[PDB]
Amino acid sequence: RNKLRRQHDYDT
Amino acid sequence: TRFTEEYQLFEELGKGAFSVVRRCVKVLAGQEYAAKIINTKKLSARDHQKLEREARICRLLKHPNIVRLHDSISEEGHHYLIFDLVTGGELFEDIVAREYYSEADASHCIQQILEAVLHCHQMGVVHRNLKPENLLLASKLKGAAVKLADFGLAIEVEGEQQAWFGFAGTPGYLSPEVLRKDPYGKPVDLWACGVILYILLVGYPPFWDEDQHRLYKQIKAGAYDFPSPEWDTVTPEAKDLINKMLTINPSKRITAAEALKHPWISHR
Ligand SMILES: CCCCCCCNC(=O)OC[C@@H]1O[C@H](OC)[C@H](O)[C@@H](O)[C@H]1O
Repeated sequence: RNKLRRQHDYDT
Repeated sequence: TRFTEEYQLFEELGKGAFSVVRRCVKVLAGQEYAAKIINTKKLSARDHQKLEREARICRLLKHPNIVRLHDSISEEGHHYLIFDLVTGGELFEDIVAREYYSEADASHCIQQILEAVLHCHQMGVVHRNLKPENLLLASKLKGAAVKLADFGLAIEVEGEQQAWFGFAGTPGYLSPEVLRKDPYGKPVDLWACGVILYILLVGYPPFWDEDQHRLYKQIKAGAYDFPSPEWDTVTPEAKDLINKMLTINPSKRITAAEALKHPWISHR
């Protein structure tokens, strides 16, 4: 079951 | 030396690759701001281009639902982007605490987000990194405005002309066309709006996997559903707008303008 989580931004 | 003369630094609000965000006070005016502080010592000329792009894009955008840039200040070793102080915290944290929004609250919320996106698109700006952490509430007082922030990954586009502009964004919110490494433009932002509206209504995302390669497969295939019990009482008009935003084919994906005319937003 999918949890809401903070995620890192990428530039490559 | 305008920043060192006029402003005092207080606590950290966020972090970046070469940067920090801190509350500051313009001392004589008695007014508080959020400063992005970039260390510019031996920055690459490309990274200088990116910094000037963020400042330029931020100066272009004048909208109630977008964080205002007040000043861009170049000192020796440090650059300062001085933005409005927003004290309501990330939309992310509000969604986790309330768990989910009512349809009327989610609609009012996504309506503001789409108006900000519409403005961006009309000014030839693509954000590329919409998500709940990048959307800030204007105050802690319930009913506070949502403000779009962090244009660090934003690009300038010429009308409806698309290209491979590079791989940038956040995994859960990435568009199929970015993951395929195909040309893209404004629609990447409407895909991310679809992901956010889904989170707004049930408080968990439509795409998640421990395995990032499996995550990207799920996204590229538009493999989302509306599980029980959380979707049991959600209207089909809400499912419909999400469907239209989470359309794989970016030409057939609903635009910001079209989304603001969707009955689920406009007929209340
Ligand atoms: C990142 C470059 C844009 C800075 C704009 C700051 C707007 N004013 C602003 O006062 O930002 C608020 C904080 O700033 C960060 O998010 C932007 C924190 O992650 C959040 O916790 C948020 O509460």
